[PDB]
Amino acid sequence: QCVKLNDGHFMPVLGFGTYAPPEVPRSKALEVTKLAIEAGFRHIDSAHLYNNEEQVGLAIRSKIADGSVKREDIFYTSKLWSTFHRPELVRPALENSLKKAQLDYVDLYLIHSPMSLKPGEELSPTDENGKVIFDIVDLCTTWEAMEKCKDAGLAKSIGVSNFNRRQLEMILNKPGLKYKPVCNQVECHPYFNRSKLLDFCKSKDIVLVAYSALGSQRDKRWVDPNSPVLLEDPVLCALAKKHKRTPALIALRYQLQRGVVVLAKSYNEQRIRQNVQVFEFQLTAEDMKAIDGLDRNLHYFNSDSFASHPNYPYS
Ligand SMILES: NC(=O)c1ccc[n+]([C@@H]2O[C@H](COP(=O)([O-])OP(=O)(O)OC[C@H]3O[C@@H](n4cnc5c(N)ncnc54)[C@H](OP(=O)(O)O)[C@@H]3O)[C@@H](O)[C@H]2O)c1
Repeated sequence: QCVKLNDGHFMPVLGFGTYAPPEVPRSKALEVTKLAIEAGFRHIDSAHLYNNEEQVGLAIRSKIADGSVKREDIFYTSKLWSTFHRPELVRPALENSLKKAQLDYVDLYLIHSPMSLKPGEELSPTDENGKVIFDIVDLCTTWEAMEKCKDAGLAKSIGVSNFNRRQLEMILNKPGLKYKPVCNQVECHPYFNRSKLLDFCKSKDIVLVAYSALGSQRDKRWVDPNSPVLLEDPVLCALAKKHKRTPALIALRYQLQRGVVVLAKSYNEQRIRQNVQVFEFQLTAEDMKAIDGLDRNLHYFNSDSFASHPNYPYS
């Protein structure tokens, strides 16, 4: 149950989300990534930002060792963090990811974000007044360094995340482009369905990958607590009753039937195993139109530090 990418590799259409807030002990990511594999997730999504690549890497290593899977059965994504956009920092960033995970290669490596930040050992570099220090980088050059990581076999596929159409076009129109981004991983759910972006992405044979597909984790520090709760949506709850499923499964299935590859995070065994049931049922053309009408341009993520960034994608 894969999609063929534009470089000929295959990505599983259902992916496991590994991010958990810092208050959750790091042992949890190891433990739940094993459960995710046990349930049948094969695509696993992490990043340098998440401070869990060692644990996720270990879960994978463990499931290979006990004979459940082979390395080739797992699709593992990491991401280049915005402090490492300068071309000379790209390969070392990857190699560090790979060393932490104890993998020889990632299946996919992404530019996490078009919003470049000051290089250093901060994830969040801030100045004397506590303001985030942006950097200015020509992402066409970051991308060239991404291309070299593919050629070096360190990343089987390369793509982007949190890019808008104009940012995508910059890469696509780049002179002497060797590799198109296979995908653009973006916030995508019935309250922000990204239909226009999706259609553009389809027209360039770029896969849209949905994150916060279940309405985000509603982390107080980035998400307005007054924002509507996606899984409480009446239309989604009603379709959950119709189909004898859950509103999560409605949200995930939605994405699969519109040709979006969809991530789902859960650190609960029960919901991890529930989420693979997305494959067991089908929404009707009308159910899909019902969900289409829920769009409200609601992005769960906010930092008005990041709205001022010249590369802020929602411009
Ligand atoms: N590229 C990017 O910038 C970016 C940004 C954000 C996220 N991501 C990736 O996308 C993944 C998913 O996004 P997300 O972290 O925003 O979370 P999400 O997939 O939208 O899930 C949000 C919440 O839904 C709950 N949930 C999961 N399955 C459920 C079910 N069957 N029924 C009811 N509730 C359920 C989970 O809680 P429990 O854990 O309690 O089950 C989870 O905290 C991330 O972990 C990360 O890998 C990427």
